[PDB]
Amino acid sequence: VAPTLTARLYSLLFRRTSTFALTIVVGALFFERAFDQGADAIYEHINEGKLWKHIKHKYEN
Amino acid sequence: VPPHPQDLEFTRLPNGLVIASLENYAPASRIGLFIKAGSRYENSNNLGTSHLLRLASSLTTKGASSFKITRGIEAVGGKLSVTSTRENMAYTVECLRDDVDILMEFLLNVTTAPEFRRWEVAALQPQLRIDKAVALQNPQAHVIENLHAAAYRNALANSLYCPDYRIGKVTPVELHDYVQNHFTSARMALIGLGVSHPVLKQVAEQFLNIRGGLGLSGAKAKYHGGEIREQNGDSLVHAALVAESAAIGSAEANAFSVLQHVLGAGPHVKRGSNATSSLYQAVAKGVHQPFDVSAFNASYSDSGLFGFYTISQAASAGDVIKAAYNQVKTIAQGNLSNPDVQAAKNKLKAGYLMSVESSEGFLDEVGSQALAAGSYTPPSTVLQQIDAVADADVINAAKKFVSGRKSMAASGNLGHTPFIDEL
Amino acid sequence: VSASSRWLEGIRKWYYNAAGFNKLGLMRDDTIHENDDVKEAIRRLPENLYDDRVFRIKRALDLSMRQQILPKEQWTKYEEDKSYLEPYLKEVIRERKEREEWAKK
Amino acid sequence: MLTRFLGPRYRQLARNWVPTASLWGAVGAVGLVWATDWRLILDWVPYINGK
Amino acid sequence: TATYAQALQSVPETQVSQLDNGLRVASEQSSQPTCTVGVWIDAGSRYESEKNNGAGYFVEHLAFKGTKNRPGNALEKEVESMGAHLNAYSTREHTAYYIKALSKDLPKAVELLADIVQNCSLEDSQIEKERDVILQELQENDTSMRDVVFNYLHATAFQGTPLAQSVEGPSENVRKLSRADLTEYLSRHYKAPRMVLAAAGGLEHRQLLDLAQKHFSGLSGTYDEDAVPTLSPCRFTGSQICHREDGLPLAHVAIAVEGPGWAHPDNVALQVANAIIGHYDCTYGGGAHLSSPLASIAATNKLCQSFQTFNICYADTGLLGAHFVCDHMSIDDMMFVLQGQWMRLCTSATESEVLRGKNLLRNALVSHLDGTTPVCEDIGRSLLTYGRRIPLAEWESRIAEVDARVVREVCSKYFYDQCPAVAGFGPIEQLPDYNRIRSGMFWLRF
Repeated sequence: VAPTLTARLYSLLFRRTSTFALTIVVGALFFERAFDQGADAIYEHINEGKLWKHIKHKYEN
Repeated sequence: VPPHPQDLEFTRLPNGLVIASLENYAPASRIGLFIKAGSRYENSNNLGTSHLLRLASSLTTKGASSFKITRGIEAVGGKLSVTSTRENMAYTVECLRDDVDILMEFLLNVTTAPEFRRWEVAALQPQLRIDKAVALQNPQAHVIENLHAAAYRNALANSLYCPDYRIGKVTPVELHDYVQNHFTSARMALIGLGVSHPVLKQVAEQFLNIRGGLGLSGAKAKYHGGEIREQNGDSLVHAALVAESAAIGSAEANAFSVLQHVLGAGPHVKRGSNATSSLYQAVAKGVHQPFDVSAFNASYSDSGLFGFYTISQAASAGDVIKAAYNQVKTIAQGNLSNPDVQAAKNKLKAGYLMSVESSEGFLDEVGSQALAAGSYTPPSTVLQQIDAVADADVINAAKKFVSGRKSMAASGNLGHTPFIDEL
Repeated sequence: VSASSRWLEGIRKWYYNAAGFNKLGLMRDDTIHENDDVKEAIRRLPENLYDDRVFRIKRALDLSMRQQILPKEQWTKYEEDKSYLEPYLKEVIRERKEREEWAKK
Repeated sequence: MLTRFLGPRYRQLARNWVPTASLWGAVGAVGLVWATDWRLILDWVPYINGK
Repeated sequence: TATYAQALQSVPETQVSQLDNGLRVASEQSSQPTCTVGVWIDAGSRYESEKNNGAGYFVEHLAFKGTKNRPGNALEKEVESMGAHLNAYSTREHTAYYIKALSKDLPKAVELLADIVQNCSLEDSQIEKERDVILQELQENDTSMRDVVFNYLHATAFQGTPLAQSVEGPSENVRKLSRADLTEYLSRHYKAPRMVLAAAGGLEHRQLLDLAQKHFSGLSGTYDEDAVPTLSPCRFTGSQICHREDGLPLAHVAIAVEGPGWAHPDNVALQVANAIIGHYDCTYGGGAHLSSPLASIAATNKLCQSFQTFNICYADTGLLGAHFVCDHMSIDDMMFVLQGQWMRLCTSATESEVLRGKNLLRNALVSHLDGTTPVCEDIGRSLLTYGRRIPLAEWESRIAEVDARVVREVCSKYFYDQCPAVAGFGPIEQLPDYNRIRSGMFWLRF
């Protein structure tokens, strides 16, 4: 589980250059979400009220 | 508790073709077509033709192309191979028993349908160069080649390997003519292991009814004697020294066979002093460095060569040779114990029985028996003939070597190699 | 035996004269596209046929360069036209098709 | 002129390279899906519809 | 006539018996007038240590040079004078002394082998003599490029382990190794549970036992109890050894991935795949038209002088690959083609070629077991390595099972995306960088 998992990864996903490429491509989609989420949210938190995304509620409709 | 064995079945067709089979109930089958077409049948206008011929055994035939022979055989894990001596070619084929049909057809196509196409033949001539090159890297190959070149004037003088001057020069006509002249019925023997004699006979009566080259196993080899010397720098001098012996078959030839074992052939015991080898022991008594001696014994249809083959350092060459030759001379003078002669007999007999143990070996015996004798001659009766050798005949064998016009071949740094002349 | 197969022959002799490789001393087998099958059959040609072939082509490319043609006398008569390559070419394709069937199993 | 390529061996060898060729279109499309942000397809994918 | 199937059944039961000892005593009766008898010891050089090493070889060298009962010269005298052939070899795992003799001589044949394998009179005189001889062998063995490269491939693949050792050992051991060292190895390793009396030819099993009991009476009789150890498993590295020498006219490369070793069912299937790749030699008849795509391209493009596939087995491990020999500008192309072969077979082995390999293997097998000596060696070895003799029919069964899938599977398991061991010798400028070799061990397309 904590040792024999790089193993489990390798058998199922990394041996075949297809499933390798499939993993990097399937893996990249999920990464692009999680990064443009997290990092935008990191960038939010470092301004907190400098940006029109926070001001929004002021001038209504 | 195995099968009570089948016997060999042996048949002479009226055209003089010979068929022998054995049904060993083996998973594999061996088939040989043994032809009287060895190198002695080349003349001075077509030297090498039988060596190209030796190599040409997977060139296109009439209804089996080159590609098919290779793929057809390889597809069944078959082998096809062709072995020449100075007297015979031996086209032998091997596979699993269910596959004799495909292999036999290939075999007969090679020996009776060779097309010899210009361009295939031309493509092959570089291979005599490679083939010669590989073989001629045992110093012995050269020696025994020169030894024969020096002994005979004719026929057995010819080399198993193509002269360099003929490489690129042997023709499709010369090939064609060689097959026509030599691969006829009177000259062939079809031997089969793990096949049945009815089938062999059918194959033979159908496909191997060929005749109209020549009759005679016969230019008749004229022994002449002489010496050929080849300066090497190889640091070890190989040398063979030899007189005319006895033609294979004859009673005298078994005298020599036994004398070979008195003086001593190969080793029996891994890294042994060869306590039983007279030649080795006589040479050792004089000589304190690396050497080898063995009694040499070749025997052909219409002659043979006997003597011994030395390997020494360049400076000891003579000392070795003179030690070796004396030791023979000493048997000619009559110094030979009956238990010595007995020992050599058990050595020979066991060596024979040993030699025919495997299919490759047995088939070869039977093939050559067929061509030299026109018979099969069982172990029981070979050993009988061996036993039949008198102590005196062996002395006389050795007498004959000592007194007979000699032949020598040696190669190395020859500065202390003797000259016949000087022995 | 036949009026009509002498006509297919007359059509053939027409097209032959019409093609007009003859006009430059060429033979039909000089004119063949060199592919691998063809290339090998040229390899397989005996010395003389090869040497004759190279000369025909050499003479023709020379004429073709100088935009000329032979004397009508010296053209290649349809009947006199030997398919010297045909048997070689056929044997090559024959050998190739074998290799091709073997490659299938 | 492709008659050559029709025999037992060829069908074995195609049948060999089939799971691979299957996955290579999986790679190629999903890459095109991701690289164009194909909208039409990606709405189906949980997590990834970020709207 | 007999089918080949039928023909396999006809081959007799290898009869096995155990002595009150450990010593197994085994025989195949045939109607031969002639036999091979001898002793397969489970001594080798996997079994030795760094200080020990090259002992068994020094023993082999001593083994025929005279016993307590038959002093120095005289064993030779007896063997020779009865027209028999005495012989020996040692491997990294196996030592074998055997006699080819007349069948009527199986009595004194056994009598001798017994005297040899126990009562070796290791006379000081001789151990001294032998050391110069064994050194000379080392000097001449240095000239066989093939012998070298396989020693290097062993030296690098097994890198750390006793299996990395040569059978002869290093120069220094040969010169320092004492009689004490030798008898210690002898008394450790030449015990009855670790040796088989094997015979093939013209004999009843009953006589073979009678003679086993007579002359192998009390070997491990009261013995055994103290400090017999089992073999350690041997770590495979995968790794490279390049010994570059442009003074030599051709390059030897030998490449290998890790084998499963003696016991494993996978050996059969690997041997098939091997058979398909096969071997080449520049003296091979008819070149372009060879079945094997390696051997074909090799011959057409003059890409080498020789190759050979192999699968060497040891206990629980082994070396599976190929070795070749070529010109300095062939080393790359030869490497490419061999590697691309392995991969083709890993990924896309067709049905047809596998039947060829299967036949090639059957033909090898039957043909290999030809006459007393091979069959005897196979009796002796087999009992060491399988604990049985495996009957020819069983091999046919094991062969027949294999097809294209069984190939692509068992090849991919051993070959695909695996670190090889490389050994290289002679003019080896163009031997592919190790990374690039290891890149060759998988296809990107797959």
